[PDB]
Amino acid sequence: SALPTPHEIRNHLDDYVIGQEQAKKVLAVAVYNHYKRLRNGDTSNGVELGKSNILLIGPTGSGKTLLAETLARLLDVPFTMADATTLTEAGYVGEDVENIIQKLLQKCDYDVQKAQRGIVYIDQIDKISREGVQQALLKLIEGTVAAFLQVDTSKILFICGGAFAGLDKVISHRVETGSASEGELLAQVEPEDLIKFGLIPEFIGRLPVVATLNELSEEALIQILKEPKNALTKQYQALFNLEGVDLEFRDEALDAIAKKAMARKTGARGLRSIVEAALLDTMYDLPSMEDVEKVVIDESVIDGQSEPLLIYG
Amino acid sequence: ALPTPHEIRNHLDDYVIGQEQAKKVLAVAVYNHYKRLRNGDTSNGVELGKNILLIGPTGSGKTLLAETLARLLDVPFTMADATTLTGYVGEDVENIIQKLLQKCDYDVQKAQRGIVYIDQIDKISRKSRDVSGEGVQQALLKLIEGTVAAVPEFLQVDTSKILFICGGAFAGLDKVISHRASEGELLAQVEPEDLIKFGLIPEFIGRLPVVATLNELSEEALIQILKEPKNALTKQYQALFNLEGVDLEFRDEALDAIAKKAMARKTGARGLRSIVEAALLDTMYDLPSMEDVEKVVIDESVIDGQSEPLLIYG
Amino acid sequence: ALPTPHEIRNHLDDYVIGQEQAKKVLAVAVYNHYKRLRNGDTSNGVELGKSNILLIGPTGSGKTLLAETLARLLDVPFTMADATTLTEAGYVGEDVENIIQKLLQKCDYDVQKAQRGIVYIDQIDKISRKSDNPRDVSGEGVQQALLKLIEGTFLQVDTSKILFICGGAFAGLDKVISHRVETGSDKASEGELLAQVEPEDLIKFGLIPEFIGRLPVVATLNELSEEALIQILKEPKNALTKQYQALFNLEGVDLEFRDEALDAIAKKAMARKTGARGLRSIVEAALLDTMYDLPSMEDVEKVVIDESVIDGQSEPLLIY
Amino acid sequence: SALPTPHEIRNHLDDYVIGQEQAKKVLAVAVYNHYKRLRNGDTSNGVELGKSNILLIGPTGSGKTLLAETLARLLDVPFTMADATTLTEAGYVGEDVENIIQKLLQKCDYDVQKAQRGIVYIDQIDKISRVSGEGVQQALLKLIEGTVAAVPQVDTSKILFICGGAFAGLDKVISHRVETGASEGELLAQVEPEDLIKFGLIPEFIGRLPVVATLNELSEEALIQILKEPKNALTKQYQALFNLEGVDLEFRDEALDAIAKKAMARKTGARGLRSIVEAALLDTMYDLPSMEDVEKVVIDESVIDGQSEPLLIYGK
Amino acid sequence: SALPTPHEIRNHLDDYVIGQEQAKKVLAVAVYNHYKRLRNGDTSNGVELGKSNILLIGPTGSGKTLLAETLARLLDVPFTMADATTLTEAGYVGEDVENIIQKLLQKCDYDVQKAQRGIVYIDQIDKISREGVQQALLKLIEGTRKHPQQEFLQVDTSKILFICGGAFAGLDKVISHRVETASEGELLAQVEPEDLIKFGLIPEFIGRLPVVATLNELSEEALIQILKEPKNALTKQYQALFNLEGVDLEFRDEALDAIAKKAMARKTGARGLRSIVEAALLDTMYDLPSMEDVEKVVIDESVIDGQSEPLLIYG
Amino acid sequence: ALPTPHEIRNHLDDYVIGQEQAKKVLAVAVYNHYKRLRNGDTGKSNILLIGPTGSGKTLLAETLARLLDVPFTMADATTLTEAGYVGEDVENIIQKLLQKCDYDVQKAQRGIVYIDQIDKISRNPSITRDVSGEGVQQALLKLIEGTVLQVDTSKILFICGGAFAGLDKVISHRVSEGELLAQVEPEDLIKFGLIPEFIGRLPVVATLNELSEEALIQILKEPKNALTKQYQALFNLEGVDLEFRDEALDAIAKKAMARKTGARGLRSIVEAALLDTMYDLPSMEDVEKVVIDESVIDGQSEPLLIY
Ligand SMILES: Nc1ncnc2c1ncn2[C@@H]1O[C@H](COP(=O)(O)OP(=O)(O)O)[C@@H](O)[C@H]1O
Ligand SMILES: Nc1ncnc2c1ncn2[C@@H]1O[C@H](COP(=O)(O)OP(=O)(O)O)[C@@H](O)[C@H]1O
Ligand SMILES: Nc1ncnc2c1ncn2[C@@H]1O[C@H](COP(=O)(O)OP(=O)(O)O)[C@@H](O)[C@H]1O
Ligand SMILES: Nc1ncnc2c1ncn2[C@@H]1O[C@H](COP(=O)(O)OP(=O)(O)O)[C@@H](O)[C@H]1O
Ligand SMILES: [Mg+2]
Ligand SMILES: [Mg+2]
Repeated sequence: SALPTPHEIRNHLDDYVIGQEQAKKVLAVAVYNHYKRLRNGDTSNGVELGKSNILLIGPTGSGKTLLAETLARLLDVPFTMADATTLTEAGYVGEDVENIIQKLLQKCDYDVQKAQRGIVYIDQIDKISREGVQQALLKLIEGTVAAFLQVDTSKILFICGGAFAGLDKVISHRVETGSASEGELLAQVEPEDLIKFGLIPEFIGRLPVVATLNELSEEALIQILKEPKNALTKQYQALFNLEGVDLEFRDEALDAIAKKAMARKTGARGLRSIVEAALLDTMYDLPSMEDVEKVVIDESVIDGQSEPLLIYG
Repeated sequence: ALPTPHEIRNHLDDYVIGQEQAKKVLAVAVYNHYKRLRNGDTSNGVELGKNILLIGPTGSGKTLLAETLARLLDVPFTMADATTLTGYVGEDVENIIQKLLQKCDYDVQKAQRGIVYIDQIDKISRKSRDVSGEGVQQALLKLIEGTVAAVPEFLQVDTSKILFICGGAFAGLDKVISHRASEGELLAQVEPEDLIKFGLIPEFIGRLPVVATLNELSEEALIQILKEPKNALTKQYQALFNLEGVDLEFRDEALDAIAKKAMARKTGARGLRSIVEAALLDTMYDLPSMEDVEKVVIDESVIDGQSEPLLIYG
Repeated sequence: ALPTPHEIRNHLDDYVIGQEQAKKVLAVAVYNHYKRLRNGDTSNGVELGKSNILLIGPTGSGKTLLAETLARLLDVPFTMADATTLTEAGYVGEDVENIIQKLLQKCDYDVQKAQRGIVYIDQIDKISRKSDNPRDVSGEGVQQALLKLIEGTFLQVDTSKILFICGGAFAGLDKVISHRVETGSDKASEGELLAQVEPEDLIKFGLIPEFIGRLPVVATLNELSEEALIQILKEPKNALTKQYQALFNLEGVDLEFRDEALDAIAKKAMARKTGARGLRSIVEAALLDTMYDLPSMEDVEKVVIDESVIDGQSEPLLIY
Repeated sequence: SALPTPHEIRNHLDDYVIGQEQAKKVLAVAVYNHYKRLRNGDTSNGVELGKSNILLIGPTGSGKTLLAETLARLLDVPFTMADATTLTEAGYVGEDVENIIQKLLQKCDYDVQKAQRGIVYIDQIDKISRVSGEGVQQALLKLIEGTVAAVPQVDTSKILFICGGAFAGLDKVISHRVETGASEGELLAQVEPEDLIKFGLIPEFIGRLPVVATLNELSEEALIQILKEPKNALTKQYQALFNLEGVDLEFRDEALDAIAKKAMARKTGARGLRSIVEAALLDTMYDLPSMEDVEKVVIDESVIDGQSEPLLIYGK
Repeated sequence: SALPTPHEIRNHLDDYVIGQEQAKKVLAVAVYNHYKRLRNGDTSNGVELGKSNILLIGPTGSGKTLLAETLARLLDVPFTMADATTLTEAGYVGEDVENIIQKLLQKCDYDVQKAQRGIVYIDQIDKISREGVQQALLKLIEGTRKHPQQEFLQVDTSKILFICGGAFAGLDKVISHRVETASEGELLAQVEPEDLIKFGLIPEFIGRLPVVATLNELSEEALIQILKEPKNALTKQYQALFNLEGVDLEFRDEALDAIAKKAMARKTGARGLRSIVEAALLDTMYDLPSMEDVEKVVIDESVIDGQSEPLLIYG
Repeated sequence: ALPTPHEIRNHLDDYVIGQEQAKKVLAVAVYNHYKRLRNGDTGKSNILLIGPTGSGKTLLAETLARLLDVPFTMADATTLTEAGYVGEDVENIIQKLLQKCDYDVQKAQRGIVYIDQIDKISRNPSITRDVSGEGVQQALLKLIEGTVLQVDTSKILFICGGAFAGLDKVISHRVSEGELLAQVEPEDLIKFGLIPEFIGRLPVVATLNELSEEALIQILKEPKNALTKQYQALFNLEGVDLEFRDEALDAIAKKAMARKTGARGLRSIVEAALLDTMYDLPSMEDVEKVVIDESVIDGQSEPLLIY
């Protein structure tokens, strides 16, 4: 079938992820090129090998994991996740690194041809760096056939996410020449700066594409609460719907939740825990009573002193 | 069936004392689960992430809670241990499913409605053998989502519909939370990032959105820990006394007396031994010198320590 | 024929002064341990306690002596190790087994008698990884590495059978127990507190749960009282005073220790918290000058008074 | 004469690597002699014969790694890479180093003999040198020596070892020892084992690396040629990518020159060429599949300034 | 013969070592008692006597090793030295322990009895603490017709006297931490086994070293004294050397002082004395044998400055 | 009679160029040593040679023995490492000294012994079969210290040579390279890895800063793993015979001295002279190649080709 254009890929990412427009443009092109190459074959002349990788650099709860998973759905392609930190410091993990492929081949259902089209996301790669574990990924990225893995890994798409908390410093040290501000600094990121961070030149060489994500602002989280197709509010509204009740979040309440999430520095992943808690009591005794609609205000969220308003019929 | 969360918690009250906030959470999580299973996540134009993570000391009631939930809902229940993790390691995880079918009488549907309790998940992740356990957690994570083939008609069961509860003491988690007696308040502030820092993979945590914490030891739990386990203290001591040709007998009141004292010291299961040892120390010392048929431990011997174990001479 | 705990404690009374509670505990622990071994634990499948012991007491309280004496009384091979040497190494894990080879040496290279052996590890509190007295990664590695020994695994010997006794002073442990046992606003005495000791107290101290779980039997030693030390200076067959008198004897001189001097020595020892181990260094210093110019003089006897010891200012009385 | 001659080997290197003629000549002879020895036999003559290990000294992105990989490909020999810094610090210590032999066996299909022929490239050697780390040099040196047990074995003596390093401080010690009078390429050639001992490498380790090859820093024209000439050249790759769209991508010579200049300012070398090109064509590659034009022309004013977008031409 | 009294022992040490009067008193007693024990026997009058090995604690170049050597010399007893650092970090340390015993037998002529009366000095004991060698040292301290060594092990280490020296740089702080609620020496006098425990020495090891002595840092007046007064003083040695040439070598007091000063700047202690003197006399010793002088005079200008050559007097 | 320090240095000047300072020290050290033996005692003037490889250390030792007409023998610390699987490899060098001496006990005691690569013995062991150099210091020290058919080593003069590559650093830290070595003190050698007991036996310390041509030349041809022999083997696999003219060996040494590189700097010089040749050699077929000094010194002309 036809393959979506980078323009289209980016648009569908806008539906699941708020902001981060620059990173999505990058992913859209990197991904499009990847599959566009795979279809034409390894390469035109046998030279490129048809292997491309992406490196996501952004704060925790910025959307890295979401972006990777979302790309997979849009392209109807097997997706698996792994964590670099669980992997780091183990020898057996080099052997369980193949467990990533034994984890992907489970989700692609041993099709192999589907597995090669698949996408793999490695999280917390910055943590492994202070490198032997990195080699494991390099070997992972590469697969050869002389004519447990039937398909070479070179065809599968690798996306590697990390927070790189110290990287922002090493960037500033190199660009310390004249004659917040985190977003501007990430853009200036170069492979050499990742080397100083502790990533081996070998590993970076195979991660040519570099996308940077900004730290979610207040309004960013608010939009994340409502806009995305599977936004928290939507999810809970559906849950309350099964009870025949209508759940409504006042704008001031959503704002109230975002603020709390920023204070925790948890990012977007800490949004659920906050909402779950605000609606805990209600969801508990709701099945016992019959009301028409429930309204959540900022007072019930931030203070947690006030219970949500109940409207009957 | 499908009792309201209010009804569920009240049923938990009869089995476990205290831990009202945890009960409330389990009630909702379970209710939503089965109410959401019937309807299904599909349709309505929305998808739901949807699993519970029990965090409490040893002998707090976690396991008790899991089993009870299943009994109240007339749903097949199966327990598993993270520290057993029993080359491929793939059958280990599949067994859990198979066992669930055996208990379920081989009904594909009832097995989907089943509940599965995983213990020692905290042990798989260590802060500050290890690899076999963490690899199984990745294999375990792979069995919460997606169907699992029947063991080689082959009408297998989708693993997603099954509810998964994971219990763990998480001794080191207490510290990481405070860095990010009266520990309960710290537990409430627990967040998915604290789990990450503890050693839990992000993908796993994301699969366990619901988190329940316990702030008090469970009396019955300890009582059962004293006699039920194969390595139970009571059995260990009855064995020692048996080499002397003596018959050691614990009165139920004595066992309860032991638990209540352990709870007052917040020592937990580990603090049970020091209490039993102290109760039999004098006896064990002058036992090999005298000749009696059996010896009986009563609550008056434990709590007050005033009375010594009753001797029966023959 | 195994000795009843009554008998084991009685013979410990001959070599060790005080610590009656700890001796009762060791007596039971030991008896049960070998009682289990000799009956081959349990045929088929039954449960049996490891019976490993954790000695907790101040320096020079008798921990080492108790361990050594236990072995002698049971005519069983005995070997000592120090947890400090162990810490910090992967190579020391391979050194940990060295403990076993040494046990085999004293054991005549007999595998079964080695299984009967007793192993005492000193300064276990030192390896504990904690903020107090602040390498951590390495010390823990030993706890875990030595932990494997405790359970039991080209000698071919299995350490399960061998009895483990781990001693430590646990200087900080006293505070952590008080912080827990306290009520409202204290505790009578350290000895009274060490009794209230729980595994969770050892946990906060720095010991890992899996390790403590392998040390079920916990014995606690009291700080030897003035009168104990004093007895240790006189009563034992190789008592310090007896050794120095013998020395002064081959000089033709008679050495006399006044009771006030012996008590003066005990007090010094208690202020230094060194226990009995600190006794000799104290006596030595008090007789140093005397022994130096002794072979040059020609007197009948020398009398040690309190004033010579405590003040260290006056010289011993010389009688001609 | 079934084995490739040094002449033959260098020529093959010229296709993958641009410039560094002097280093290529040394590698060619070092390698040829190494295998020439293996085929006849090790120390067959009464006279003691020492295996020749290579030590590549050159700035980052000079071609060190590439040269090592290319050598193995020409000889149809198993090649594995390791990193001095990755192995510098490990709980397992030198035991790990053996695992690299395991890696050589993986590529090798676990053929003992083929692993012998294998080539091993160690990167960032300059890093371990200051110091218990320098002990790892000993563990790494013992490999060069040989007799390490394999997983079954593998004679590390027969295996060829190439050690690459930037040696940023080396330039100074060379000019210091000689007292000297730029001239970087001239100073590197003057390098001696004693300059490396002063750098921090143990004498026993440098003694096992008899062959020393130095690389000049890339010329302005070197980069330009690297962009165009090599079979795996960037321009060729992007042109191919743009061709899948049916579009013809063309780089103005002024543009290639513009790219090289940027790369030199970064000091990144050839490695930083792709990041520069990627950024220039990023926007165009994003919205290209949405529009239909015959060709795109990349000029220097679109690269350097990044101000103007590429020229779009509609073919008819 | 008769055993030398501690009084005698100390006086003999006074001739080879300057100062450290306190340490010498200690060593004198420890040594006397030790050999007085061997002659009488391990057991005396129904009571077992305690072996009194010695631990020397002093700065580098203070006289620890010399003290050890000198003791052996005045007792006419076999002496061997060993270094704790060579042993550590290896499994073959235990074998090297036997190597030390072998060394003692060599100088001893392989006379087992003479070897058991010998003395062994272990240097840099402080370096071994942050310990398995402490276990090996402990065991060694405790005691346990053929041209070859045959029964080399017929000798047990029980009888041998072990002296352990160390600078213990960190020990000075550990002692201060317990006192709080030359000048360094006053801190070292208060040293207790407990302090050595904290330093890294295992309790079982310190219990085998019941005798502890301390040395003071060497003052400038001390170095000057060392240059002239000992029996084997540097000045005396060179004077004897110049004496073979029929020349009289004279050191002016200001010169001896100049040497000391220079020695203190290098902080080598008495060790760096010889190298300073040899350099000052090198040129002179080189061209001496080819000229006829009555005597040669070394002034401070010749030593410290090195600018002027020694004064040459003709006869 | 006995040669004056003046006479001894003069005889050393004819064998080794430069190193005037070390030659003085050795002269006095040796003179005093034998002057103390003569006329009887009434005792260690042992020497420690610190200099780069190819500096003349070994040559100076030999030369001192010949002018004194005294038995001489060399030993290698590296070889003495193992000290033999059984026994002392050390006692072997006293036997060698006696053989050269015809087994005359006295002449042996007058003898001179040179131990090379002492800096190598100083110290993860990783259960290595090879003996620890730290222990070798002891085995070597047992030798220096007199024993007790029977020979006492106290009377024999010991000279220990070494490069001490790391020593230059240690001395700069304690506070160019030539002037630094002059400031060497026993403390530096202890920090290097030499035990205080060993250093105490080596009171005299001499330093060499420049290389000697004769030594370099010898190192190029004599050793069994000599550069010339290695390259000849290489060219031999090609069926070609490689011949180094003596004038070319001398030309190589000069180059190495001018660059103060030392022995390890020789290979880089030879490699550059033969690079082109080895590069296009496998393409042509000739009987032999001849390297002359004009190939080396000027690099002007290419080596001679015989077909
Ligand atoms: N920009 C965004 N728009 C919509 N949802 C988001 C966004 N960022 C994060 N989320 C939501 O929050 C959760 C955590 O985000 P995540 O992808 O883990 O960020 P990171 O990868 O940086 O940790 C996701 O499950 C996702 O649904
Ligand atoms: N209770 C005791 N009875 C007899 N002797 C003792 C006692 N406590 C200590 N000692 C003496 O002190 C020495 C060391 O005691 P030790 O067992 O090491 O105490 P700890 O183990 O607490 O350090 C012994 O050799 C012994 O003679
Ligand atoms: N001399 C060269 N000629 C052609 N391409 C080069 C050259 N040097 C580097 N490159 C390119 O740059 C990238 C990295 O080069 P690399 O071999 O890693 O140099 P180094 O080893 O010094 O880092 C490669 O992908 C390669 O295509
Ligand atoms: N107090 C002293 N009196 C005389 N000579 C000394 C004294 N201290 C050191 N020396 C001299 O210095 C040299 C080294 O002393 P040594 O005892 O080895 O140092 P350390 O105290 O570190 O063991 C010896 O050769 C000795 O002659
Ligand atoms: Mg140079
Ligand atoms: Mg001296």
